[PDB]
Amino acid sequence: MFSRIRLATPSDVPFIHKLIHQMAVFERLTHLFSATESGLASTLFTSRPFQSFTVFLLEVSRSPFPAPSPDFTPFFKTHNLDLPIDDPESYNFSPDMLNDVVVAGFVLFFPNYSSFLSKPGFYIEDIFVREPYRRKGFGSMLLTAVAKQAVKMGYGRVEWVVLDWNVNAIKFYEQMGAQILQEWRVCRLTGDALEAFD
Amino acid sequence: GSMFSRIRLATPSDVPFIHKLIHQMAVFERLTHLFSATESGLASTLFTSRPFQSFTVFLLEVSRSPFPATFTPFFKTHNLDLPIDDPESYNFSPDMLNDVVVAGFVLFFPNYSSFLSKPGFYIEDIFVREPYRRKGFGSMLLTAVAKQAVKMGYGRVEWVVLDWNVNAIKFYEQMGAQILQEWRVCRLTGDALEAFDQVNI
Repeated sequence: MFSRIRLATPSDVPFIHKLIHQMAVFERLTHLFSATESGLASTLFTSRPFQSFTVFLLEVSRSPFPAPSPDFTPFFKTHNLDLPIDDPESYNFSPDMLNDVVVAGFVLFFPNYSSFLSKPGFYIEDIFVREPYRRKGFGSMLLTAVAKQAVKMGYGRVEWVVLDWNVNAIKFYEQMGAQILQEWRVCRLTGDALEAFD
Repeated sequence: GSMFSRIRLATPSDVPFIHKLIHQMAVFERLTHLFSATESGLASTLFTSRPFQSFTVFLLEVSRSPFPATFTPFFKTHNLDLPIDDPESYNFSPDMLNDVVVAGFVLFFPNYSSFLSKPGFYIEDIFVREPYRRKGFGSMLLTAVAKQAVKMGYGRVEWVVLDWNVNAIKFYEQMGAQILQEWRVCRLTGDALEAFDQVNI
């Protein structure tokens, strides 16, 4: 199985929306899933890669790949597996049924900033791999792509959050040399509280 | 004789003042050993997008004379009559023709949820120089970001707080912020980040 990581464009909006759908189902967040295709598409038309909302898509194919910003070329990795992958929804994630290319995952990230370094960084909002393609290295590949891109661009940090009880995730992040800056707490002003500011 | 104040967008000419403000913040926080910010770094990173599309700075400025109309909220400041002891005012004056002094800043940028239709803002820093504190300026800076979010149809404003800073937590709760207690910040930096460049993808 061949794999490639590439920047999403507006034509990828349906796949990204379906990936977020699956993610919301898995994470039990469907009640707050209000993002729309047209909202996503607007953002993808509006956003300069790496300077705003950015998506990398992971695609897989049984045949090799051909090989949207000055600062990027696609990442690649071949795999091996004569295990059948049962993916009956593959058609819903395929930009090309002639060549059997299937979207298997994504990462959504955007720039943050270290005032102390005067350097941008990246914050990873989400990494999602569809269930049939898990435990094959793809999620790690998506994280790697963001890290590599940061280094390429001279960015200072890559950050994200973890659930304080998710010991498996914590250990994984620590193993790759991430630090858990465990005293900070996220604060959020939304809804009527936010609207009160006028 | 009241002090007048305004909040305005930083432009490239403000780079020296932003540098000095971050430096003072590092001094106040006793983290000067971690400060390696440069003017050229600020200049080349802060102004690559239009305001509000990426990194955005609002500056707080004060004057003993009024500001002509050209992001200052509803002007709810106090202690404006008090003498200012500001020996560094010369270092924070954008124009020696006038008596305008830069007194603080907020640095923020868009964030995004996968699930929710609207973007938000994340606030990286709010700092008011010591001589100008307890006049409402810091609250005004936070207010300016919140009102900008409402104006642009953004759904949330976020930041972090230290878990032991009960006074700050109570202040945020008083304005209706929630503390999302389950999350921990993870950070890949330095050699651990650089190590990823060796991965052949």
